[PDB]
Amino acid sequence: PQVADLKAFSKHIYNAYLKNFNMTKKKARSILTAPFVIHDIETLWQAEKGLVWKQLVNGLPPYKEISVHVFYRCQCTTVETVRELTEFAKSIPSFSSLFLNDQVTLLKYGVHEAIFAMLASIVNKDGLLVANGSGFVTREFLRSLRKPFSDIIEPKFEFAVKFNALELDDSDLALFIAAIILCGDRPGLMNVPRVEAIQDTILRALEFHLQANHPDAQYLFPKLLQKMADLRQLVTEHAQMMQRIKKTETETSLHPLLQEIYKD
Ligand SMILES: Cc1cc(SCc2sc(-c3ccc(C(F)(F)F)cc3)nc2C)ccc1OCC(=O)O
Ligand SMILES: CCCCCCCO[C@@H]1O[C@H](CO)[C@@H](O)[C@H](O)[C@H]1O
Ligand SMILES: CCCCCCCO[C@@H]1O[C@H](CO)[C@@H](O)[C@H](O)[C@H]1O
Repeated sequence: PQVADLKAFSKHIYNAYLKNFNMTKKKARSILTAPFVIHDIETLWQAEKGLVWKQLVNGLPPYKEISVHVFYRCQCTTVETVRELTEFAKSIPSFSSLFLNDQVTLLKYGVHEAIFAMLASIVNKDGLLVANGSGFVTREFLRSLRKPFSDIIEPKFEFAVKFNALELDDSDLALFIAAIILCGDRPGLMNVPRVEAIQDTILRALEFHLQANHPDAQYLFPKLLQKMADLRQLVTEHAQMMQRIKKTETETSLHPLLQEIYKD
């Protein structure tokens, strides 16, 4: 029953993944191998005028400085990805079967881990794609921002480069992300056994998918479990840096949805 049942299960989640995420790793890698390079104030200014963003510039807070503007651009991209992760989750029948409060709990504590995991898809050692792959913001430019804003993004690059060395494709990622969302460990969950059961099914689907898709990649599955653990620490460290900013930079605002996610 299992292997055939789980291949169908995997196929469905892969389809949900393709349906709800505009930028695939496949699409991203092709571009990363002709986007407009953002590497300083002038080119970002030109990008804001030239490129097509999902969130219009006039919708963002009034311009103060480059570091804070980038910080707001990060929030915009995050909120957009959270929107897609929500529809991705809702496109998974077992997820949508959960009570709505549990759905919210899983998304609340899950999306940032998933975002940092998916972030690698549009990242190389030199920078990351923005504006639907129309732009490419350099890693050095992001390093050049003033404290505390420069230190937030660099750890995500470090994780991504190691993560991309595993060479997962979109079919692997769909299951990997699904396993991050449907996680029985989240605080305040109502029906833990049910979520743990779904999570187990996804992980069994993944281990079989990896054997079929990556037959010669030894220890690939336990390595990915470790990355799931690593992502929890990355998010923990991220939340601390975000907290530092709210305290020290009282002038800067936080998007209301993100306020709710960080409410604790
Ligand atoms: C401050 C912060 C940094 C990250 S790191 C990963 C990144 S970096 C980036 C980016 C986009 C656009 C630009 C450009 F285009 F403005 F340069 C630069 C950077 N979007 C993402 C997703 C994630 C989340 C963050 O805050 C929101 C939150 O915690 O919910
Ligand atoms: C099934 C629809 C009706 C659900 C009604 C119960 C809602 O409970 C609330 O769920 C939230 C997590 O989503 C928690 O943050 C709140 O603390 C909790 O009180
Ligand atoms: C839209 C999907 C992602 C939403 C993530 C934001 C979750 O916020 C939480 O919503 C719960 C019910 O409103 C509240 O009980 C919690 O206190 C709050 O922290």
